[PDB]
Amino acid sequence: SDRVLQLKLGNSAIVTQEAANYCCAYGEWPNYLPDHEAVAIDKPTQPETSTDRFYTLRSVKWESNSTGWWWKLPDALNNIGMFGQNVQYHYLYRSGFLIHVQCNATKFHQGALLVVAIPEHQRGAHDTTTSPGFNDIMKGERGGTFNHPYVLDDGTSIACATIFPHQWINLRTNNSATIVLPWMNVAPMDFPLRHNQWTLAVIPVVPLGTRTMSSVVPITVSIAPMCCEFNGLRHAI
Amino acid sequence: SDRVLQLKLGNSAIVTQEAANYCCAYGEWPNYLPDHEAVAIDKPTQPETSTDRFYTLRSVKWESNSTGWWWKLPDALNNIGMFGQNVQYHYLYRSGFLIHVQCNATKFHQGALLVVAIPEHQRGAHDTTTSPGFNDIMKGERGGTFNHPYVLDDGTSIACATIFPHQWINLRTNNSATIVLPWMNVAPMDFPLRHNQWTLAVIPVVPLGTRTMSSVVPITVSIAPMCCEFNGLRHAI
Amino acid sequence: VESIIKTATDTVKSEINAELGVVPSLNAVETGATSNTEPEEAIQTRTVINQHGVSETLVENFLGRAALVSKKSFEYKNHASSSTHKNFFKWTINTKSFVQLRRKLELFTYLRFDAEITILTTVAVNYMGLPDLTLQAMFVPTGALTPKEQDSFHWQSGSNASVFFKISDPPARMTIPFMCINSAYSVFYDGFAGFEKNGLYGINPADTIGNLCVRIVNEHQPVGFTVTVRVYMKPKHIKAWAPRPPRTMPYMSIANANYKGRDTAPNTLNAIIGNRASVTTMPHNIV
Amino acid sequence: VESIIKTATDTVKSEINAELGVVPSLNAVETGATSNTEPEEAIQTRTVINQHGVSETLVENFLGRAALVSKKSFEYKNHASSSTHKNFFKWTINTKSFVQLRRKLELFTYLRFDAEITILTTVAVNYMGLPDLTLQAMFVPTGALTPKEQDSFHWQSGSNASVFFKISDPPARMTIPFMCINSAYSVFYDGFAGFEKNGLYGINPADTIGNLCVRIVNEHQPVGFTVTVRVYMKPKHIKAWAPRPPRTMPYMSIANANYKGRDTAPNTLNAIIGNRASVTTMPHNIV
Amino acid sequence: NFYKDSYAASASKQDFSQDPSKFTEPVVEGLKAGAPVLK
Amino acid sequence: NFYKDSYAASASKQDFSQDPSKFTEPVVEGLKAGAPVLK
Amino acid sequence: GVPTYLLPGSGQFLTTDDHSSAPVLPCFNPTPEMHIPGQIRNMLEMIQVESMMEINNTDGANGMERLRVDISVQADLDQLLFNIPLDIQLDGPLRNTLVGNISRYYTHWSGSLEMTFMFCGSFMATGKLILCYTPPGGSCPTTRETAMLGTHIVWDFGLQSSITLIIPWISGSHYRMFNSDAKSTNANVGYVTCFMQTNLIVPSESSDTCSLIGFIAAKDDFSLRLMRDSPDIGQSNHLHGAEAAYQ
Amino acid sequence: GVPTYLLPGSGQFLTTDDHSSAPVLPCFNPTPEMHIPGQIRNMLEMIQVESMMEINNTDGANGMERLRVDISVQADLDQLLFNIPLDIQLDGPLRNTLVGNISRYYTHWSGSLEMTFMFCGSFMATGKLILCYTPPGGSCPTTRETAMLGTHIVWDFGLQSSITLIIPWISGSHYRMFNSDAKSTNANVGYVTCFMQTNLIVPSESSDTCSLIGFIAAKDDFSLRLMRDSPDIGQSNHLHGAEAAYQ
Amino acid sequence: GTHIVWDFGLQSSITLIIPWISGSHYRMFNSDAKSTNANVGYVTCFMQT
Ligand SMILES: CC(=O)N[C@@H]1[C@@H](O)[C@H](O[C@@H]2O[C@H](CO)[C@H](O)[C@H](O[C@]3(C(=O)O)C[C@H](O)[C@@H](NC(C)=O)[C@H]([C@H](O)[C@H](O)CO)O3)[C@H]2O)[C@@H](CO)O[C@H]1O
Ligand SMILES: CC(=O)N[C@@H]1[C@@H](O)[C@H](O[C@@H]2O[C@H](CO)[C@H](O)[C@H](O[C@]3(C(=O)O)C[C@H](O)[C@@H](NC(C)=O)[C@H]([C@H](O)[C@H](O)CO)O3)[C@H]2O)[C@@H](CO)O[C@H]1O
Repeated sequence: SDRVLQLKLGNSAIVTQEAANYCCAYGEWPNYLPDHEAVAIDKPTQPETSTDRFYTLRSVKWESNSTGWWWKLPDALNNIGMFGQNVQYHYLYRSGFLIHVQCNATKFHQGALLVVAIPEHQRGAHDTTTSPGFNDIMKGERGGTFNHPYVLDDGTSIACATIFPHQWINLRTNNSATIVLPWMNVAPMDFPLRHNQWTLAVIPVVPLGTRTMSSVVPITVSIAPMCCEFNGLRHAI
Repeated sequence: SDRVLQLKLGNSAIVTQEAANYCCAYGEWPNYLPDHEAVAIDKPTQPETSTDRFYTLRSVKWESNSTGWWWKLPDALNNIGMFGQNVQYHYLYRSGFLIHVQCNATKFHQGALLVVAIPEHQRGAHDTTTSPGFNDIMKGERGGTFNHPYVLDDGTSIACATIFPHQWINLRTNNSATIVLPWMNVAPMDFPLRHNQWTLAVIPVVPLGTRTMSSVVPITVSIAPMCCEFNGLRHAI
Repeated sequence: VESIIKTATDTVKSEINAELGVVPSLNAVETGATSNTEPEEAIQTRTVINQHGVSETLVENFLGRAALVSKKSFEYKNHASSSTHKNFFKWTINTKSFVQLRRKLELFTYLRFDAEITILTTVAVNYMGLPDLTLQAMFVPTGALTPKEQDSFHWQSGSNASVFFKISDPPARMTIPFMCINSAYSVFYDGFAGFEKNGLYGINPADTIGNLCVRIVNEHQPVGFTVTVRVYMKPKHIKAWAPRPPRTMPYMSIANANYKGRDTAPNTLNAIIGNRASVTTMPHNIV
Repeated sequence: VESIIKTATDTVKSEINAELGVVPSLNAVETGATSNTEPEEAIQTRTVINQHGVSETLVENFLGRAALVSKKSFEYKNHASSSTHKNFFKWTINTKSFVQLRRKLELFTYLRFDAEITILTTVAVNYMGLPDLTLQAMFVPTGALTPKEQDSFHWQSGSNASVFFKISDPPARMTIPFMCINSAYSVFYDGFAGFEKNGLYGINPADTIGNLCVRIVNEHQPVGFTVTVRVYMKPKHIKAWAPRPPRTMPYMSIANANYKGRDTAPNTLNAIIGNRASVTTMPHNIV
Repeated sequence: NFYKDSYAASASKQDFSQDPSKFTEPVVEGLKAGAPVLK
Repeated sequence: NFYKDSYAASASKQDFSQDPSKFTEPVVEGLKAGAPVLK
Repeated sequence: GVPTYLLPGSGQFLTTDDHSSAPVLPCFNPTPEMHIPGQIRNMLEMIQVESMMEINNTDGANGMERLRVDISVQADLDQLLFNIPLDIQLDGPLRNTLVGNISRYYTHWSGSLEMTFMFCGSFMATGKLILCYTPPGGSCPTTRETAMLGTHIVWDFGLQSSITLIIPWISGSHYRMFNSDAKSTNANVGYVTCFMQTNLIVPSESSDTCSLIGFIAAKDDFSLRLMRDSPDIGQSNHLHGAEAAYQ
Repeated sequence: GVPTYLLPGSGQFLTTDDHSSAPVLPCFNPTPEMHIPGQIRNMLEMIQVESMMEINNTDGANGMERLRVDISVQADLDQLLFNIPLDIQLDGPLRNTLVGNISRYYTHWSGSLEMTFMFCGSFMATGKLILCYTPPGGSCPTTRETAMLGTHIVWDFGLQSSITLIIPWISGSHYRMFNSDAKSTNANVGYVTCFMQTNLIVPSESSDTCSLIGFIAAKDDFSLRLMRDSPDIGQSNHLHGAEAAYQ
Repeated sequence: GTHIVWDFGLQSSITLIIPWISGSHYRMFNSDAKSTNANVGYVTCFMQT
């Protein structure tokens, strides 16, 4: 009942038969920008189904020595489908996100992944006073990897990361995690190419292990923008 | 409809068939001094038609290298007609002004004149600490010329001169500019021979140009005092 | 036409337009009126309830700041053999000596306001301690009789207003009312303040608040000190009329609007704005 | 779900439980929800009317403290032959230089607040007495024009807010309003504040209150002094959003979250908590 | 204001009245929106 | 507050509103007490 | 008496403070007020008046030549005529305007701007131009096909001599700000470019080079915050006669 | 005027004082508020969220290995698996948690704590554990027969992956406090121990060593008092770039 | 394109709907598989994990 779920947006749908309810970040739900909070005065474009749909990124392999993975939003999708086109042709964007992380194995496998959506995850660099560079931050669809997941690569800690919207994928329990993210920013809209509102982090707190037949165990991420709005139309960047 | 206009005061009238509406400085209209603002207690003389009429000054020639012209009020009229006589015989005067600047050419000519009425246009001298002298300021009916119109001969700028009551004479559009000026001062009346309330400035921002038959293109100024009042009668100065 | 505005205007959503005889984006600058084209008429807009306030640009606030108008340092000592401000000075009040305040006031033609005056005093030994001196600032009307010595009997101030203050106290402060003989001060004056022809141009004496005579009350000490008096003025209860083009050329004198311009742009006589390579060259272009 | 809480919740007495299908102590951490097991369901409880208040943990109080944000000492003297803060300094305001305040602010993602600023000044002779100097602290907007000399005319402060105070007076104080161009300050910023790619990461200029320019107004004395200015900031009228994991690794820079960790636990990169002999070793065991 | 002279009072920052048209549209005949300004 | 700008006022320590569930139970379907969370 | 205690801040002189103070001249009767034309109550009234942009700010252009942009009959199609940097907070064509000068006394701004261009060629001259506003993000467009994708107005020369290009307030944040970095995400406004839509066409006796005068102003949805000293004026010495005020 | 007199305390600067003060920018209009997700009004809201305990804080355990406790199939009965010191005011497994970090900004605390453990072995793995909370007074129990006499929960591994052990507020005084003495009667909370109730049992193809992740949080009957500087952060030098803020 | 992510479990089957998406009311056969009035598009299957 709270273990099965179907998500449908646009021409895309996803089902899971081993869910663990699902998370609504801070108890909120995505919505379009109301007139009393608006700033940009040009009429926005709300493409709906062409952008508010699931985009599945390339999978990653969960290995015995993996440290974890991360994908920044909207960066990870800024070059995918019609969402990517609207982002490139407009100075301003706004949207929520429906995140679905997938990972199945066997009744003989064990492992636990923390799936957390971090707002404003400003990364820190290790053992240097030099700030992270553009290429250390903007990885796009490929996403990045954690150097020191123990401190969330920002000098804090993964132990307290549960203060952020999250779920876990504990192999003996479930095979997917779902998190609904509302627009999260101090401004009603933003320039999509230089600021990432959220960072999706998937970290193996309990390593993958088994004594049965060894198989490649992938982790897949599907993300659907929600209530997309774009302002400041011009040429593509 | 707003391109044709007839101005009639006293025994004088002027028509234009290429006007551009007309300006009422600061949205005001000339009026006689009310009892609740009066200071001088002697009964004033209000000559009406003998002074409130159009006085046409000598024309000037618009040349390819002209820098601009100016006429200070009431100085420019202090020695013309009955207005001039009342000014010379009375210590105090008060009046508004109806200004009509004229300049026609050909459908093959181009040029644009900024016609602006500047209140308290205190001139500055160029490259010296010595203040302008009496003869640099009081030109009378002949008016003066701009040395550096770019900074309105006062160290500011013509670019922002549009903050003052004005119109333009853009040859392809109109052949005249009309500005109605109300009494402008911090006192209800003043001594006409030592203080000029307004300065009429005509500056060619876009030089006169054509490839057709070269002809002398004049600029003519006609000014009609309005609601004239004089106090402090004595002998003529 | 007049109305109460407390916030920036809202925007109303607009639709597609294709009407003959209706051309909101066209105007006629020749009329002297500024374009009345609204955003809603130029593009398709959304509805926006604008809550941005407009109070920081109220004239009262724009000019309502205590700005430095006078700074004078002199030697406090035994002036037996001095040629020099001998333990006191006189300052003909004017708001044309310090450029930041001057340029702002000159954005207007006429101004009516009361003036809050604040006086700050500082001392330095010409080391064995800083004396807590008592000073006297006497307001002497424009062109009136000012003291000629630190101990002149003129300082008895029978009618003139005088304020006595100590360097250890907070800066002295008092308000001079709008005291012009006219309904407003003339920031600019296109005339001569005298009945003859040799008078000064652009100087209406009616706009000179007056003289400020400041002395150290204490007799001199065995050693000399440098005393600096700074006067600040803050206009309030302000009414302003006829805005003007802002000053661009550097000021040359406090007595006139004479100009020369900087040696090279920006703000040079033949070029106010700094140059760019051409009219198609975009400065700070995003690479 | 939202409600007014003024005291810790009461406890209700509970009885024995033996119900099939009811397992309050079991949960599913995978959902992301924190356990909802109540004490009454885990053990037999008594009734307790809890009067313990919760006001000291209100965000307004938690962050409502004047914390040191800037400490600057310079030499006040004749700087004729100085290479050095010549009787004045400029400080680009930031709340990242002192760790106690920084760590607390960083417990949140976004913060909206007004800032009460208090300025404390101290002096020491480089003995014959301590001078009661007058200082000027001028607020110059972020990236704006700051003075280059103690006597620069920039200090005339025509529009910038300036506060003049004496060392003998209580510390100066004033409130800077929430001045961000956004609805809240970004304590953390996962982006680049420029349209090009070489800009600084994690630094949103919109979150920099501005520059604080402080000078000694007095001309130099015959001897030199060391003057130290301390600035404290207390946020008030606070609204906070999205709490975050507390900082564990020592801070390395004010410009980023770079980390290295201590040389040995606690708070070392591979071990935040100090070690114990084994998971069955009880530290501080009662003997 | 505890002083007897009203000019001694603190600032008066409550005058929100405005009339930009005296500077932006000082034309005798009001210009209608959309209509050709010159006719 | 004797100052004219409201932001100058003293602290506001009277907001006792709370909603821990936005952090402790951000699940779409409320979890019933005693009932198995996963069903 | 009343028990009291002094708070931090006591005795300080804040230049922006607002208190009553001792009247120097008791019982003084100020001159009666008189109606005077042109009263201004909010500086926003001043910036709504359009003023001339110094678009031709190039070496070789002197004085008023800098206030007009000359366009000529082209030999090629879709030609770029000129562009205009838009930071009303930095030096450029927009700095010495009413909106630019007043805005520079502040640090934050928000609202729509309007640019009006008046064609000053002869009556017999015709033409169509396209004025484009490109929101920020990339490099300034150099071809009409690219510029045309942004906000724009196609202008046909005729009896109505002027066209208005509205630069709508399009920003992520409520306000934009100055911080001396023109490429900052909270400062850059984008670009304005002008291309021939068709071409300037004139007969033999009309000048074949005509001028445009560009004006700019703020609309009534404008707002300015955080006052600061203006960078447009300064002094390094006493002005002439200043010291004489003490003699 | 009004006769007054200054009281002791006059002129002082108390960092915790609460007064209004002069507005630096008069007539400033702050940016309008906008709804933002996740507003927090009382720090007690934050500590009610469970976070990971660093139970395996031992030499040889690096990084995340310290955040999980491995349990193996036992050869003997009633085996002790691990224990956890409980002073959320001292360094130990509970210090770097949400409740621990925030509580360390205070000196006094009261309320129930909750520890939740999630079993992360394979589906085919079964087992029963007993988690015990022993109120203070003696030495930490080392045998199940002794630990079992305290507050406890017997946990059966199954579909519901996690169990919660409530550490009820059991104290003589209203509040407990920190004073750096772990054995003080007003500080010591007691102990938490974990033993096999039966045993971890797994088939040949399942890993025979499984991990548990322990979490802790405060319940809503919690209260914190007497704010103090946190011992978890400090500096002995200027941070890099701090001095550059003056250049 | 249009899709469904399928998770193997108790419910053994998944359904992919191929919605009628055509410009014309009907599609037709004319022996030319690449005709604009005949080609329906494609169905592909990939490993999600
Ligand atoms: C080198 C290059 O590529 N181009 C230069 C161009 O940068 C230069 O422009 C000047 O550049 C400076 C920056 O160095 C300023 O932005 C100048 O602007 C202002 C300012 O905004 O600060 C305008 C202001 O009005 C000026 N004030 C006064 C009181 O005069 C100030 C002032 O001069 C400076 O602050 C000096 O300290 O400058 C801007 O013009 C132009 C010059 O032609 O040349 C290019 O080659
Ligand atoms: C000797 C022994 O039996 N066991 C040690 C064990 O004591 C040691 O633990 C450290 O011990 C000290 C007491 O000496 C502290 O309790 C350390 O904790 C904290 C503190 O609470 O004060 C945690 C805090 O986060 C730390 N702060 C910072 C800013 O780094 C401080 C800090 O380092 C000290 O105050 C230093 O002055 O410590 C606690 O870890 C462990 C180390 O592995 O080793 C055992 O052998």
